[PDB]
Amino acid sequence: QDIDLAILTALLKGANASAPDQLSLALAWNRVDIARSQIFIYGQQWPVGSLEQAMLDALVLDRVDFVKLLIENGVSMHRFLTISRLEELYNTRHGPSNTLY
Amino acid sequence: LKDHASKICTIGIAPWGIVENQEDLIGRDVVRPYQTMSNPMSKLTVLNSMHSHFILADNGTTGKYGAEVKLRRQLEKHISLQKINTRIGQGVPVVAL
Repeated sequence: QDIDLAILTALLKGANASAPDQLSLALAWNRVDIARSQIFIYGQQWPVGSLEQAMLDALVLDRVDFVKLLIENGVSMHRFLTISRLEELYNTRHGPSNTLY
Repeated sequence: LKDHASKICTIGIAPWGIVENQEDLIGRDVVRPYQTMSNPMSKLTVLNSMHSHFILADNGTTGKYGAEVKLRRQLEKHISLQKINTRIGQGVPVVAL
């Protein structure tokens, strides 16, 4: 009922890649439904390190709606934030602007 | 119980061989981290995560479903035979939903 859904689903299956390759498209497209099903499949392979890396990308792109889904994935904020990881959050240039510089 | 969204005992009869990744949970009172992912199509199937109490009767059959029915009747029977401390309804009643 949503050619929107079907295009991006066939662009995912048609991407045919691992999930951390996929998320970096679906966060960019901001479509929360399709990363919740066609990328958060019940058994889709989630290699370590790159879910940490794309959680770092989810924070900096202001994708707060995908932040809470990656909490439900189980990215614990104790294990996620290293010293250098929060240093990367402070030293980034994406998203909106600020007065910090 | 997810739509509960608040504060809860849920007992659960199954066999251990039917549990997905049984080898994940080997360890006695040990806190084995069960990541709540299953295979998309798997023989052994994951116990629902937010259910708490489990039985998991390993009868030596890996996989094979149906090793908890009589034991379900046994538990249900002697808890109904157990005199409830209210003693107004005799033994703790059982409702067959």
